[PDB]
Amino acid sequence: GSKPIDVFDFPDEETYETFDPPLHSTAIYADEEEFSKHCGLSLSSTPPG
Amino acid sequence: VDCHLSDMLQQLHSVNASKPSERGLVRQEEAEDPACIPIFWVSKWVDYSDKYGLGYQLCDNSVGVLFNDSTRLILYNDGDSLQYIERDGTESYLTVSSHPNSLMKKITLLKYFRNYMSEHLLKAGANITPREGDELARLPYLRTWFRTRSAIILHLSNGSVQINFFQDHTKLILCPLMAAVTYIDEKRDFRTYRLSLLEEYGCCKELASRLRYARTMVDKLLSS
Amino acid sequence: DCHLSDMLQQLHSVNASKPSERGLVRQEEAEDPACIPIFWVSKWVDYSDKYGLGYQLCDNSVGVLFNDSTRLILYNDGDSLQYIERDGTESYLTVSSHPNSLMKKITLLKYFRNYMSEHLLKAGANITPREGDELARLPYLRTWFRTRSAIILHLSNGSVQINFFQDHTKLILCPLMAAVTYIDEKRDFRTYRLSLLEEYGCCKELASRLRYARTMVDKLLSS
Repeated sequence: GSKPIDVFDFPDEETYETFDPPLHSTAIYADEEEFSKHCGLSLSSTPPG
Repeated sequence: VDCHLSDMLQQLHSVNASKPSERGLVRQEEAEDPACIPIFWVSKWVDYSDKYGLGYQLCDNSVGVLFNDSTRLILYNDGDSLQYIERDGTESYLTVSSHPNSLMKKITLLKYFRNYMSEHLLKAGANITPREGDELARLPYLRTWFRTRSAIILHLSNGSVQINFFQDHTKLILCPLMAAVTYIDEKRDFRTYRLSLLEEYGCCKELASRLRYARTMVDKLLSS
Repeated sequence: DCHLSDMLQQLHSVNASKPSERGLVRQEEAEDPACIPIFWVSKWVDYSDKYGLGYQLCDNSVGVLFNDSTRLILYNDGDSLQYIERDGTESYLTVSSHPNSLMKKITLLKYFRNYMSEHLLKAGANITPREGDELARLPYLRTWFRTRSAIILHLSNGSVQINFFQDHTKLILCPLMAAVTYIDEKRDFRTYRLSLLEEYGCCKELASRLRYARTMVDKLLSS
């Protein structure tokens, strides 16, 4: 790696507030299986029959 | 639209005051005016208001969401064009391919809504064919909505108010610009009437009782 | 690396048999649930512009591969720590008792962990742990890189994991078992013996991911 580890301004509760990773794995909201399930248990318009 | 809801309230008060079902002769067919068929209505919807909000599809296959934070996101029927209406009404136009960073979440949630509706819900009014030039009409968004124990009430930004009854699947689409109402009966048959002609020719108790209920709901829309 | 070379040989053998070009593909005949891996990466955070790459393993331990090529791992007990220096040298400490020189990296680890626990979904959360698996040695992230289509994660036990961004599919390659676990776009988790995919075939989607895997293992060996 060529970029340094930048911990020269490190200590604390607001330092976690400035913690803003630009890229990460799949977020909790992006679970379509769970979304579709809640829709099935929630009120919706008429289904096929 | 406060001015459109006010006209519709007066229109409903008028027809209900004439007691259109309490008449010896009823000629409901003479109150029909096919020229007043609406362009847009809500064909599907999902109440995820516990977490995200209310998702819906319009009859042109466009999709929209009214999020709990009072913003709105509309995905046009091309599948790429997008319109975002902030809480202030501040409109903006973008594309799914643009992949906005501030809208990644809302876009993803809208796709989930779209996918559920397409794979699990029927399209209301699928037997209604589109007239020429309806593609040019400006696309409305859901201004406000609420549900009672018996119905969901959907107020569109073009002034239209739609009421879907849960148990028997009947629906009303009210258009204050034409002073007209479209009724979808239990058999899914579509019929469009002039409200002023219902006063003068009469109608069945099924439609009259729903127009009485509609007036009550329009008053509720105007309260808040 | 001996493990990467073995994996390359396995993938070369399978792909050369063109497993999706069979009259009748019988991929299910290659499934072997006894080869479920013990460890995989269940979340990750790429902060490589400032700090490095934090991750969670499926046993809920966490780790960071810092930009200076050292790694710090917190076990799922939430106190035990393992520090791996640039040359692989390993040392053991705890959150309550640690050299002061590691204080900043420990704090950084907690930020990664708190971020992951409150924002990110756990991949493979459905898979249940077997008995005795908690005795296994904890691997660390040896290296990683990002491409247009995927992130590639190389674990110290020889496993290579590839997560595809577009459709959320994932591969976990285990050279010790000559096996591959595939998590498809519905989050279905299945483990296959590579020798049996070569014999019985596999579908076009998995065959394509396995060609990609081979290109990526070739790249890991290049550098």
